[PDB]
Amino acid sequence: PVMHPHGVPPSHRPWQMKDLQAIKQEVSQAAPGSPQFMQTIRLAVQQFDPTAKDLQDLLQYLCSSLVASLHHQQLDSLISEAETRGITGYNPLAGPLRVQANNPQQQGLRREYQQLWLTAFA
Repeated sequence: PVMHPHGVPPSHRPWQMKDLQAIKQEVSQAAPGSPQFMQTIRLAVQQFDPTAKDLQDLLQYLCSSLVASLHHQQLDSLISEAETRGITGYNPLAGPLRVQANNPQQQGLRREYQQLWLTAFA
Protein backbone atom coordinates (compact mmCIF):
# COMPACT_ATOMS: atom_id res chain seq x y z
CA PRO A 1 0.00 0.00 0.00
CA VAL A 2 0.88 3.68 -0.50
CA MET A 3 0.33 5.90 2.55
CA HIS A 4 -0.24 9.66 2.25
CA PRO A 5 0.10 11.37 5.64
CA HIS A 6 -0.62 15.05 5.17
CA GLY A 7 2.53 17.16 5.22
CA VAL A 8 5.02 14.45 4.23
CA PRO A 9 5.92 12.60 1.03
CA PRO A 10 3.93 9.46 0.19
CA SER A 11 5.49 6.12 1.04
CA HIS A 12 4.99 2.44 0.27
CA ARG A 13 4.43 -0.15 3.01
CA PRO A 14 4.27 -3.94 2.58
CA TRP A 15 0.94 -5.71 2.88
CA GLN A 16 0.15 -6.84 6.43
CA MET A 17 -1.48 -10.25 6.71
CA LYS A 18 -4.29 -8.51 8.60
CA ASP A 19 -4.90 -6.15 5.68
CA LEU A 20 -4.94 -9.12 3.30
CA GLN A 21 -7.33 -11.10 5.48
CA ALA A 22 -9.63 -8.07 5.79
CA ILE A 23 -9.82 -7.68 2.01
CA LYS A 24 -10.37 -11.42 1.60
CA GLN A 25 -13.37 -11.20 3.93
CA GLU A 26 -14.87 -8.12 2.26
CA VAL A 27 -14.52 -9.59 -1.24
CA SER A 28 -15.80 -13.00 -0.11
CA GLN A 29 -19.19 -11.47 0.78
CA ALA A 30 -19.82 -10.98 -2.97
CA ALA A 31 -20.02 -13.56 -5.72
CA PRO A 32 -16.65 -13.84 -7.53
CA GLY A 33 -16.87 -11.88 -10.78
CA SER A 34 -20.06 -10.00 -9.87
CA PRO A 35 -20.58 -6.23 -9.89
CA GLN A 36 -20.55 -6.15 -6.08
CA PHE A 37 -17.30 -8.12 -6.23
CA MET A 38 -15.88 -5.49 -8.59
CA GLN A 39 -17.24 -2.86 -6.19
CA THR A 40 -15.54 -4.52 -3.22
CA ILE A 41 -12.22 -5.02 -5.03
CA ARG A 42 -12.19 -1.43 -6.27
CA LEU A 43 -13.14 -0.35 -2.75
CA ALA A 44 -10.05 -2.19 -1.50
CA VAL A 45 -7.91 -0.53 -4.19
CA GLN A 46 -9.00 2.91 -3.00
CA GLN A 47 -8.48 2.00 0.66
CA PHE A 48 -4.85 0.89 0.32
CA ASP A 49 -3.79 2.63 -2.92
CA PRO A 50 -1.59 -0.34 -3.89
CA THR A 51 1.29 -0.30 -6.31
CA ALA A 52 1.43 -2.58 -9.35
CA LYS A 53 3.49 -5.10 -7.38
CA ASP A 54 1.08 -4.78 -4.44
CA LEU A 55 -1.84 -5.56 -6.75
CA GLN A 56 -0.10 -8.66 -8.09
CA ASP A 57 0.80 -9.85 -4.59
CA LEU A 58 -2.76 -9.16 -3.41
CA LEU A 59 -4.35 -11.21 -6.19
CA GLN A 60 -1.95 -14.11 -5.60
CA TYR A 61 -3.15 -14.22 -1.99
CA LEU A 62 -6.88 -13.93 -2.69
CA CYS A 63 -7.19 -16.29 -5.67
CA SER A 64 -5.84 -19.53 -7.08
CA SER A 65 -2.61 -19.08 -9.01
CA LEU A 66 -4.38 -20.02 -12.25
CA VAL A 67 -7.11 -17.40 -11.83
CA ALA A 68 -4.44 -14.88 -10.85
CA SER A 69 -2.31 -15.97 -13.81
CA LEU A 70 -5.14 -15.36 -16.28
CA HIS A 71 -5.73 -11.87 -14.86
CA HIS A 72 -2.01 -11.10 -15.19
CA GLN A 73 -2.06 -12.13 -18.86
CA GLN A 74 -5.25 -10.18 -19.60
CA LEU A 75 -3.71 -7.14 -17.90
CA ASP A 76 -0.56 -7.58 -19.98
CA SER A 77 -2.71 -7.19 -23.10
CA LEU A 78 -4.48 -4.14 -21.68
CA ILE A 79 -1.10 -2.63 -20.78
CA SER A 80 0.16 -3.17 -24.33
CA GLU A 81 -2.85 -1.37 -25.81
CA ALA A 82 -2.60 1.41 -23.22
CA GLU A 83 1.09 1.92 -24.03
CA THR A 84 0.30 2.30 -27.75
CA ARG A 85 -2.20 5.09 -27.10
CA GLY A 86 -0.13 6.68 -24.34
CA ILE A 87 -0.66 6.68 -20.57
CA THR A 88 -0.86 9.45 -17.98
CA GLY A 89 2.70 10.24 -16.96
CA TYR A 90 4.19 7.15 -18.61
CA ASN A 91 7.44 7.45 -20.58
CA PRO A 92 8.54 4.12 -22.13
CA LEU A 93 12.19 5.17 -21.80
CA ALA A 94 11.77 5.23 -18.00
CA GLY A 95 11.16 1.48 -17.78
CA PRO A 96 8.30 -1.02 -17.78
CA LEU A 97 4.89 0.30 -16.80
CA ARG A 98 4.62 -2.29 -14.02
CA VAL A 99 7.96 -1.08 -12.64
CA GLN A 100 7.10 2.62 -12.94
CA ALA A 101 3.75 1.98 -11.22
CA ASN A 102 5.72 0.90 -8.12
CA ASN A 103 7.27 4.34 -7.60
CA PRO A 104 5.18 5.81 -4.74
CA GLN A 105 5.67 9.34 -6.11
CA GLN A 106 4.08 8.57 -9.51
CA GLN A 107 0.51 8.74 -8.27
CA GLY A 108 -1.20 9.51 -11.57
CA LEU A 109 0.47 6.52 -13.20
CA ARG A 110 -0.37 4.26 -10.25
CA ARG A 111 -4.02 5.33 -10.34
CA GLU A 112 -4.24 4.67 -14.08
CA TYR A 113 -2.56 1.29 -13.57
CA GLN A 114 -5.14 0.42 -10.91
CA GLN A 115 -7.96 1.11 -13.37
CA LEU A 116 -6.28 -1.14 -15.94
CA TRP A 117 -5.84 -3.81 -13.26
CA LEU A 118 -9.53 -3.57 -12.36
CA THR A 119 -10.59 -3.59 -16.02
CA ALA A 120 -8.70 -6.84 -16.64
CA PHE A 121 -11.25 -8.70 -14.48
CA ALA A 122 -13.67 -8.55 -17.43
